[PDB]
Amino acid sequence: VTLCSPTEDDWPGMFLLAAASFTDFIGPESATAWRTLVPTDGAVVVRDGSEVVGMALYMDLRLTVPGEVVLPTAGLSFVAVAPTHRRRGLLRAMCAELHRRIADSGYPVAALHASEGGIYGRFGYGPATTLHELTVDRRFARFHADAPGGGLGGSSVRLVRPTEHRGEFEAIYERWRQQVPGGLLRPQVLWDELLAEAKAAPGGDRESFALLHPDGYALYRVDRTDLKLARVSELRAVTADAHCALWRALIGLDSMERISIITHPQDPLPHLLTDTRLARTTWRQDGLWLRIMNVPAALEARGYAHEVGEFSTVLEVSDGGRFALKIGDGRARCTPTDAAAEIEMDRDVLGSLYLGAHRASTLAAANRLRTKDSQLLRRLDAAFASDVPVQTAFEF
Amino acid sequence: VTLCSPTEDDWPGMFLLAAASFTDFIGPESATAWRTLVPTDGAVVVRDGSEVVGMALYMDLRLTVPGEVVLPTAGLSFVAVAPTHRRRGLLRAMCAELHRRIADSGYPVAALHASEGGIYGRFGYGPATTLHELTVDRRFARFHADAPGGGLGGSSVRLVRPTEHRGEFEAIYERWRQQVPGGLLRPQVLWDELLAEAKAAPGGDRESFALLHPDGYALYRVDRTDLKLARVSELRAVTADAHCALWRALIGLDSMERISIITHPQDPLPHLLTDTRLARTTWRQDGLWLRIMNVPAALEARGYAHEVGEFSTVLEVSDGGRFALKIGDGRARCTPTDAAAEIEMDRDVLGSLYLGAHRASTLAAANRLRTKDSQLLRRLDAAFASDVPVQTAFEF
Amino acid sequence: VTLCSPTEDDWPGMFLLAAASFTDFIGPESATAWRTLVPTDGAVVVRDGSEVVGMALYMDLRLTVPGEVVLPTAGLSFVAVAPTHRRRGLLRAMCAELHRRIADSGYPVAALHASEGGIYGRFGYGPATTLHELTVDRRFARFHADAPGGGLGGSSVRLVRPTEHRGEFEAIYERWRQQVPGGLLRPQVLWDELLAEAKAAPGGDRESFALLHPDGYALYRVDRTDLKLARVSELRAVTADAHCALWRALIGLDSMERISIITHPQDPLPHLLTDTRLARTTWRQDGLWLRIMNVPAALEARGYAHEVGEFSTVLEVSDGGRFALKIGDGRARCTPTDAAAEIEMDRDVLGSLYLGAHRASTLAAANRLRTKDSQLLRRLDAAFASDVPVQTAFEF
Amino acid sequence: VTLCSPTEDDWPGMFLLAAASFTDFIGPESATAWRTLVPTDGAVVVRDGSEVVGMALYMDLRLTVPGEVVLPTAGLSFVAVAPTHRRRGLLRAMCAELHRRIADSGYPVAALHASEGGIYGRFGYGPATTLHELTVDRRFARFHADAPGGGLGGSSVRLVRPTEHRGEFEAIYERWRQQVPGGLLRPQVLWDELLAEAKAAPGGDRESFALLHPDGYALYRVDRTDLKLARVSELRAVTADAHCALWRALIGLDSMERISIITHPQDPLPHLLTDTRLARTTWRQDGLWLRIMNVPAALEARGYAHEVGEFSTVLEVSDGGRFALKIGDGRARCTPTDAAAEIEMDRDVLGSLYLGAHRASTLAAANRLRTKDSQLLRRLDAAFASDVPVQTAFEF
Ligand SMILES: CC(C)(COP(=O)(O)OP(=O)(O)OC[C@H]1O[C@@H](n2cnc3c(N)ncnc32)[C@H](O)[C@@H]1OP(=O)(O)O)[C@@H](O)C(=O)NCCC(=O)NCCS
Ligand SMILES: CC(C)(COP(=O)(O)OP(=O)(O)OC[C@H]1O[C@@H](n2cnc3c(N)ncnc32)[C@H](O)[C@@H]1OP(=O)(O)O)[C@@H](O)C(=O)NCCC(=O)NCCS
Ligand SMILES: CC(C)(COP(=O)(O)OP(=O)(O)OC[C@H]1O[C@@H](n2cnc3c(N)ncnc32)[C@H](O)[C@@H]1OP(=O)(O)O)[C@@H](O)C(=O)NCCC(=O)NCCS
Ligand SMILES: CC(C)(COP(=O)(O)OP(=O)(O)OC[C@H]1O[C@@H](n2cnc3c(N)ncnc32)[C@H](O)[C@@H]1OP(=O)(O)O)[C@@H](O)C(=O)NCCC(=O)NCCS
Ligand SMILES: Cc1ccc(C(=O)C[n+]2ccn3cccc3c2-c2ccc(F)cc2)cc1
Ligand SMILES: Cc1ccc(C(=O)C[n+]2ccn3cccc3c2-c2ccc(F)cc2)cc1
Ligand SMILES: Cc1ccc(C(=O)C[n+]2ccn3cccc3c2-c2ccc(F)cc2)cc1
Ligand SMILES: Cc1ccc(C(=O)C[n+]2ccn3cccc3c2-c2ccc(F)cc2)cc1
Ligand SMILES: [Cl-]
Ligand SMILES: [Cl-]
Ligand SMILES: [Cl-]
Ligand SMILES: [Cl-]
Repeated sequence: VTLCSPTEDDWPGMFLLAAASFTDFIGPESATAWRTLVPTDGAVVVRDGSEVVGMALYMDLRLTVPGEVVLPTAGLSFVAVAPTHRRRGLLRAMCAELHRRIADSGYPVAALHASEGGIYGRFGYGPATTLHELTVDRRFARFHADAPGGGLGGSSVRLVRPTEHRGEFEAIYERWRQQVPGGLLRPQVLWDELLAEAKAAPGGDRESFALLHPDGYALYRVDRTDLKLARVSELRAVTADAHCALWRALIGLDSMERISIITHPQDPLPHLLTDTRLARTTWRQDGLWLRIMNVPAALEARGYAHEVGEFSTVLEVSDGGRFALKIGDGRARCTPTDAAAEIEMDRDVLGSLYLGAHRASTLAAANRLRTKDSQLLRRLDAAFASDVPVQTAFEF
Repeated sequence: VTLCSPTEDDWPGMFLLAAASFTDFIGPESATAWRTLVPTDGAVVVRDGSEVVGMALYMDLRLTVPGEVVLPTAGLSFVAVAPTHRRRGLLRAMCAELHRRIADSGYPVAALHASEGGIYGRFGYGPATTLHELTVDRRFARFHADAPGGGLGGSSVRLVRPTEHRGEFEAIYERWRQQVPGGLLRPQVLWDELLAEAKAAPGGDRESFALLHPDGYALYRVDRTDLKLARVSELRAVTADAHCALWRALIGLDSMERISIITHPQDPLPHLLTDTRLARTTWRQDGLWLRIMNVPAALEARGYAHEVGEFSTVLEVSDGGRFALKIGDGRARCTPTDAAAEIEMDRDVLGSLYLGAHRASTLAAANRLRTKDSQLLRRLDAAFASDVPVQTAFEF
Repeated sequence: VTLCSPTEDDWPGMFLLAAASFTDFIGPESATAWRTLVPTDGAVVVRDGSEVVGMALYMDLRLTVPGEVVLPTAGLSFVAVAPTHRRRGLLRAMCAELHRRIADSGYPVAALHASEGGIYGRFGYGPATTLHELTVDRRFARFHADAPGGGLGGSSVRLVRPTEHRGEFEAIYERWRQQVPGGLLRPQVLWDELLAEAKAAPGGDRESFALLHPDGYALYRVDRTDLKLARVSELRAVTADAHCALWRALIGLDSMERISIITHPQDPLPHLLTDTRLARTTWRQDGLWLRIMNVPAALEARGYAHEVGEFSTVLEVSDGGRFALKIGDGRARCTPTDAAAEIEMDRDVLGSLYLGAHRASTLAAANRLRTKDSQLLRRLDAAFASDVPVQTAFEF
Repeated sequence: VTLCSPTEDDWPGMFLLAAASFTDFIGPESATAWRTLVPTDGAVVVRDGSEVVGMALYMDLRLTVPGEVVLPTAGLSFVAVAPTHRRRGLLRAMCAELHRRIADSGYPVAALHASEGGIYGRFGYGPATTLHELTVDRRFARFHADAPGGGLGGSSVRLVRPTEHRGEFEAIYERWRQQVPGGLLRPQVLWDELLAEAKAAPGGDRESFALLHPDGYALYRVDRTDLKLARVSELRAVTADAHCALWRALIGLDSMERISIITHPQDPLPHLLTDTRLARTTWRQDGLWLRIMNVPAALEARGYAHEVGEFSTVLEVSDGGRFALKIGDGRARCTPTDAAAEIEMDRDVLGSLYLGAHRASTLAAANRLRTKDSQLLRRLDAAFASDVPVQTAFEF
């Protein structure tokens, strides 16, 4: 049982492992496309000797954090241990090697999407975005008098074929991702992949359509088994007008009973309607998970809320150093110190705070971060909060 | 069709209407208990002439708002229009008369629980607390190393019969309600009612048990049809230790597969476990709705976040006046003015902001509050936020 | 945390624990009836100091084993640990004390019904009877030409009220239990309890009826929610004629679509019909679990199959001694020895073999009993098998 | 309405009938492969005159029976009567002609799989193997300390593509089928067919994977609609080590909640786990049905249990002769006699006894075999039992 970077000859074994480990497996053609995001030395495999019985890798991503700052980010993915080699320390060994390479390469953060919520905390990852499914019974849906885009004229939204307006989607998404915490750059190959999924498949998913506004788009399709359900796979809007107009069009799908979307907890949709309850929350789950690789680089790179007044504290991360943390004027300074700690937390907890999705007060109530000063808790809550609500870009 | 305060002779007709209008109807014995909370002139009825075809009333309540301030509150309830007299203006007439009496009596706010989410906005009520159902599959539940109350000794929690520890529940609840926004005083008659429901009913609900800690309690029962589901009807905890200890005991119910509770969005339970996902959000809905009766009294009575620096603005409520609003040092001053408005919103929107459950930014994104200054939005968001998370006390 | 025999004052605390631990809890009236089967010193409780946080007990039973031999048997029941005191060693301590008392009192075996199948193996109990649910769609059911009781005359079976024929049921059951491995003596109090359950309950179970034959009876009722399903709670027959006649009557319930029964794997019912498939096995589970307390007394008391020729071996029970085992003429001799073992197994495995429900070959294939001689396996299989098929009497 | 052997021109009509009669119909390409197992004169068709309105055939198979003896066996299949020609005596005529040809060709037994359980008894077929579906919730599955293949080193099992290891599967299966009662030789064309089904189908079944051990294999795939269910289509193991190791690998499929398999009643899997209940029996049904064509050849060819001592009896088969049956030293002699019968049974009953899956005692209790000597029943039970448990090879 050796651990090393795969050669070209290892990839068929890796795809075999992948097909057996991941039900949503993408097939070799698209796997080869995603592979273009894996840097040299971004992958590890474990061979039995010999066949491949373990693999893991990371992709080079760009993540937006509060203050519209974009960070290089290592996106862990394609992680798998053969069913024949469980409980043998392979995951711990693969993760440790990848984390070493990630740290040494200069990434301040790593990130992933969790197949199960209980595997990742122990490797320093905390859930940092929250996914909310809303299902709207559109038969009862009426817009509020206050809602935009219901004056007296033409509509700004068009129903179009996705593949014919790639450039407009790209441009809209690029603007979105640069101003929203959780935003990710979507490279060319992933647009290739996205638009390929837009076509109908024999005995599979149905054709996808798009609603296009100058400042937003929605991609959707009818559910394959429930023909009265439309699933919005992606809705991206830069203005409130674009967001309302797109939802006016979606609610105008008179063949459907229900419209569903995976969105975020601060989606304004429910307040667009006269009956807020019509937008039922049918599902709630963690989205992006974050491991802060370098505490001072990550804390200093992020912008903070201007409303809170300047304050200073000392933060210990359990096996990640102790720092003097000074926050004021929306910026932070984070320097080494051996002074007594005022706040302690494990490294994963810091990831959960980092994009503003969880409150320090709430984590304190679970004793996941310790302090003997509630004024400091209030200050951290306020400082780490995000003006623009945190969202989840796309799964990887 | 006349409108007036009911006499003693009207109550049987009112109970008839109630039995036909409300499936969860409580029967005459308990209705007579709840009636002790209705002040003189707190009820209206509409007679056909003659029988009672419409009714509405309010109860005298005490509501805790941020800053641990307790306000007299008119709790609307028992509202019903006969199926034979729909679409005849009865509700609008009954609500207008009750609101007049409520305003003239000196209540700064009114409140209610909504049978449907689309009836109430037009009468000035906005949803102000959010209910979250969590369902935990307790077979996989493991507590985090960091979680309190897992040292090495005895347990502080006891399993007891509710009716034998009334005084300890009362005292714990009283402490809870005074420090939590959304807290309501629970008078003696409602404790009588609560403990009566704790007994098993033939072909109805099962016996209720309690878990009692010096600083908290949980009341629960096995679901009547799903015998592997325990439903926590009420969990009230004053310290984080009490909250964790109670959940350790609940997860020790080894006969059950699932534990469910109606709680709030900031419940720390998910962070107590090693796998946060095990606490599934199975339901989400509006709780308490608020109508601000007197804007300056309500805005001045509430405490505000100290973290935000002093600022001044002008707020127009659509048919509720225009005010110079100055907020600093956690307090607000709110005085009449005819200066140009910087923020406009309908009255229900203000209720939704009032206990800190919804962000002004989010309501702005739906154009439910208008302003041309995003710095002001950030300031309102921060000022109106609640240090202690907002919760829902009990249904009325 | 002390461990001792309960006093009269402890029983209310015990019933409180029971009501919270067991959903099928029987109420204090019937609990007091079952208590008459608990000998002096047959119960233990664990107090916190003080309230009762753990309990366990055994009942004095009489179990029939192959060869129609009746053994004194300690039937463990009413075992519970408070949810507040889990993972504290209470069960292990209560079980050890009860087992000591059981052994010292002279019981050769103990027995129980398992709330969960994974708790009991480690205390020396193995599953020894198998429960099979059959559901017959009686609309298609036709009896084979060969089946008894379809000649040309009157019927021998009568439809009767259970409470009016107690004596005939008692006598039939007594004959049954003495000739069937797994049979248990049913004392007077348990007949009192059984016939009380036969009456309808408001918002509960429906009235029970009986089909009575001189050599058998069936007790049944319509399912409370599925009104096309009749549930046979108990069918006891001494002759094949009685068994067939009772099933002819059950299939004549023309209001029902389905008849279901919890029976055993060798129930001949499927072979009574022209279409064997109509008797669907809808459920399968372990019934009685056995812990052999005294290996030589238990092995010597049981009868063995005459068909296998005399043989001798050496059996080690993992922490239960090593014995020279000689079997011939349907009897066994089992004496101490230090000669090398030919067969090893844990104590629970021996319980699983003891009533003939599991084959030694099958347990060997799972390596739950070790030997390096397959001829010996064949010999054990044959010797331990039961002429009369093993059945499960009643739950306790 | 004539009955005769089909010509080449009849086969399209036969495939038309097949497509309309069998939902699981295999298509013409694979039907032509299975056709290579049909001997000359192994098929009959009924023409209306003219189109084909009835068909039936048999295939040349090799069946293993207790004592590891392999018998030529006529496997009935592809039997169908047009919906337009029901209740016209076609089946009875086709079966009688095929049975004549089968008998005259020298087959001692015929066999089939039943589309419905009530059609076949009257033509002399009795169910002779039992299929058991086990569904394991693998999230709770833990192996017993006693279970093999959990030492401290590498794994002997590999995850592989089925099509790349055909030869190893063939060799393992060949060993299996020769030592297990119910085993069938699988010719080349059926391996061609099996491996073709291993590939994914568009809007059909998913890709199949294999777990390969030197002495066993498992073939499995994720269920097409329930993506948390893995279905083991075939598991074949020659040693207990191979069987345990394969199940260790299957339970290591961490993406799945449940693993299911169609197996036999003596599968040791449940005893491999600490909680035997985790292996739920979700389905139970008859497998292979047998018609004994020649009673003395079949009874003399089979091996019998050595443990029972020599005995002699007289057996009448209802329309199949009367024989002096002498059994001793694991062999039987079966000769003609006119002496009085001690045991009578229909021919189908004998098929049900023949592979040891049903006990003579059980069939006697249903009066499906008559005798006035219970000692003889015990002797038959013991003699006809199979050392190696009876299994079902593959459907045909
Ligand atoms: C990798 C895998 C299938 C199991 O791997 P493994 O080689 O058996 O794990 P290792 O022995 O290397 O060590 C993993 C540690 O986490 C624990 N662990 C691993 N998988 C687990 C699971 N599914 N549930 C709970 N705990 C788990 C182990 O107990 C071990 O810690 P411990 O020895 O201190 O108890 C499993 O963890 C899995 O489901 N995938 C993990 C996914 C992941 O981490 N990242 C990918 C998301 S893109
Ligand atoms: C009261 C009731 C059953 C219907 O009453 P009604 O006498 O028909 O209503 P009125 O004619 O007095 O006027 C009510 C106004 O709200 C609207 N409205 C009333 N009930 C409605 C409902 N269930 N859904 C949508 N709109 C409704 C009416 O259209 C009317 O406004 P409009 O005439 O401008 O359109 C109904 O509103 C109901 O479900 N209960 C209301 C509950 C409530 O408001 N408070 C109690 C919670 S404790
Ligand atoms: C008794 C009870 C609720 C838990 O008791 P407890 O006091 O936490 O158990 P203890 O700490 O005394 O020790 C029990 C041992 O079995 C294990 N165990 C106990 N309950 C278990 C369960 N529900 N599942 C799996 N393992 C369990 C423990 O891990 C411990 O062994 P370990 O420390 O070596 O791992 C639980 O076992 C239960 O469900 N009832 C047991 C029923 C029984 O044994 N007999 C009654 C049938 S009538
Ligand atoms: C063949 C078929 C569809 C009906 O055939 P048919 O020509 O109507 O039957 P016949 O008239 O030739 O005679 C069949 C006898 O069995 C009975 N029978 C036939 N199909 C039956 C069914 N589905 N259910 C119950 N009884 C049936 C008939 O009543 C008749 O006996 P009877 O006249 O003494 O009552 C039907 O039996 C069927 O489902 N397939 C039979 C499958 C089979 O036997 N072997 C193939 C398994 S690979
Ligand atoms: C080399 C390579 C790298 C990644 C991939 C991908 O296909 C990643 N990817 C993308 C989008 N997705 C949506 C749902 C699931 C995914 C997967 C994925 C796959 C495996 C994981 F562990 C986590 C995520 C394929 C090949
Ligand atoms: C005079 C009088 C006043 C109120 C009542 C009550 O029973 C109020 N109450 C209390 C608790 N609840 C829980 C669920 C539903 C309730 C009801 C209730 C009843 C009617 C409503 F329109 C709204 C709420 C009964 C009588
Ligand atoms: C003192 C006393 C002793 C036993 C009991 C009984 O009621 C036992 N009993 C009987 C029949 N049953 C059918 C289903 C469940 C039962 C229970 C039972 C109760 C608890 C157990 F742990 C196991 C079984 C009640 C009181
Ligand atoms: C000439 C010819 C002979 C047989 C066949 C086959 O396809 C047999 N066969 C094989 C496997 N199977 C699994 C499920 C159902 C089957 C069928 C089958 C088909 C018809 C039956 F009456 C019984 C079985 C096809 C053509
Ligand atoms: Cl970005
Ligand atoms: Cl209050
Ligand atoms: Cl007995
Ligand atoms: Cl064979």
